[PDB]
Amino acid sequence: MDEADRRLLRRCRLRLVEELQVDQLWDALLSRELFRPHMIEDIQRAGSGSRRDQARQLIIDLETRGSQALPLFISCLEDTGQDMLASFLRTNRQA
Amino acid sequence: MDEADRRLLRRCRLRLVEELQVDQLWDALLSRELFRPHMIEDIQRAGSGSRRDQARQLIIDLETRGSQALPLFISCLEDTGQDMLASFLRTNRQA
Amino acid sequence: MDAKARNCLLQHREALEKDIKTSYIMDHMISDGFLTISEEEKVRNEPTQQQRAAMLIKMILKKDNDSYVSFYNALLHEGYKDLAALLHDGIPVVS
Amino acid sequence: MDAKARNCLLQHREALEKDIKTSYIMDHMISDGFLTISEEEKVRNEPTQQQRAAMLIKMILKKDNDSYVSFYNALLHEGYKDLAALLHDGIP
Amino acid sequence: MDAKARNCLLQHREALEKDIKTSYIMDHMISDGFLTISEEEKVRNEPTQQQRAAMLIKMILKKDNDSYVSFYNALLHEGYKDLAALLHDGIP
Amino acid sequence: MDAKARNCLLQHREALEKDIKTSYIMDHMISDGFLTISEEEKVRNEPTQQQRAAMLIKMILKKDNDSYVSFYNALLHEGYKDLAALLHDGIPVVS
Ligand SMILES: [Cl-]
Ligand SMILES: [Cl-]
Repeated sequence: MDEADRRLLRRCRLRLVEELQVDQLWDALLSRELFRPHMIEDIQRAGSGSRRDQARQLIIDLETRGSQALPLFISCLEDTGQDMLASFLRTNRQA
Repeated sequence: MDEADRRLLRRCRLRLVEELQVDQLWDALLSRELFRPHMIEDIQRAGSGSRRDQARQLIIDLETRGSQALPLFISCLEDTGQDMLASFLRTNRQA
Repeated sequence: MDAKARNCLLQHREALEKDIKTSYIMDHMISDGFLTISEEEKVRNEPTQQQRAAMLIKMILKKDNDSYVSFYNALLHEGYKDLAALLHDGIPVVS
Repeated sequence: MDAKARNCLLQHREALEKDIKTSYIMDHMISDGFLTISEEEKVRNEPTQQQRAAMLIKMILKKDNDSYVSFYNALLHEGYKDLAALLHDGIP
Repeated sequence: MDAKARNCLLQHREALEKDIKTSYIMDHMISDGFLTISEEEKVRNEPTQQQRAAMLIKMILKKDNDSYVSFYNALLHEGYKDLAALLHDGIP
Repeated sequence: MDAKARNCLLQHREALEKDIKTSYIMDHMISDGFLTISEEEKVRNEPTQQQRAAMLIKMILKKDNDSYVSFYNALLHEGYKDLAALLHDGIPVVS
């Protein structure tokens, strides 16, 4: 992941952890080979296991999953009906 | 693991977690195929990652590792020079 | 799955539930494509290791031959030598 | 659990919750035989020390008299002298 | 940071440690750009809320004026009204 | 290891250090017999993900052809497509 994408993920930290729905997201992430299944189990157990803690670990770990991790992640957002969040992200990448 | 062995690991909980040295134990456990490498990494991160927390998780998880888990575990104690703890366990099992 | 397989699984169910740490099995099965994320989230919501294992078994009970093989291969690969031996004679044909 | 014992626990559940490192205490109760691995895991699952302690107390409230004495002895042997005294009176 | 700022932090470090949920506060500081992912991980490694909070304070103590303001803003925005007031005077 | 392999690692070291989550690599390498427990403990002792990756690579640079392959395979197997691609041309002949 390039520095600009990483920086984007940090800038949107608050919004991501506040709004990301994860339970519905795992299938999408798998389909696009963003994470291996055990990686997902680890993220699921991050911290207290709340939605927020999972979300946070997801987006941190996301930075390590490749050059195209960010656009692929936006797509998974789209695929799971999180258009608003995906929209917030995209309009930054472009910005 | 049979009920008598499980009971043993419980009875000896306090002594195991007080005295078990884990850093030197991993190679033994692997040689006897008691745990897979990733299980070891997980046990290493149990709780605070203290010797005691690792040790506690180790012995809890030990209960699930088979019919010969206890005797094999005792052998690994002996392998790593923890003979006093191994003897403590040993004597209990026969009693 | 074939009756031979289901029956074998049912016969050795309690042993399976006692020992299985699902986090080391569900990953393989998800990789293999014979367990759903939704099923995995359901399992994960059980508070204890044995309850997790129990749920997992119920789910596998209702599944196909390829699934039993997936499960067995995971058990074998994760060092559950004893458990795998119990299911061995229950393995069915696959293509 | 006896009545006076159960009540003395309820009485000091807050002070208990605040101070105890549940993992050490459960180590003792596991060894004594008054806590199961399954129950211990239930406790461990709780995301904070206070919640861990709270869960432990919740469970102990539903246990027998020996369970209380096990708990009492756990506190004593781990150096929670003051906490132990509070509970001393309730000893079935 | 300025001397007054640092000193202000020292004066209230204890009150801060006891109360703050570090993960929320770090969420803000990450967003603001005044904390790195590696620093965040360092903090999270600590085995208790207090040690997590303590570590964060230690790191902040070595950061610039903007970092102090990020921290103050995090407190305010997460509803730590009282704690925010304590550091208000020290805002560089 | 061969100079080709080693120089390939050196060239891409920074990318590797930024992304590698060691807990998903060290396991494979230990299973394969090309990473030791004590090396893994030395890695684990680093406080951050990138520091752990850095340590692991330090260790690997000193190892043989098989080890490089072990590393590469684990990378590929754990979904680090881009990272494996960087290391592909540096793969040494083995066995
Ligand atoms: Cl149990
Ligand atoms: Cl960083």
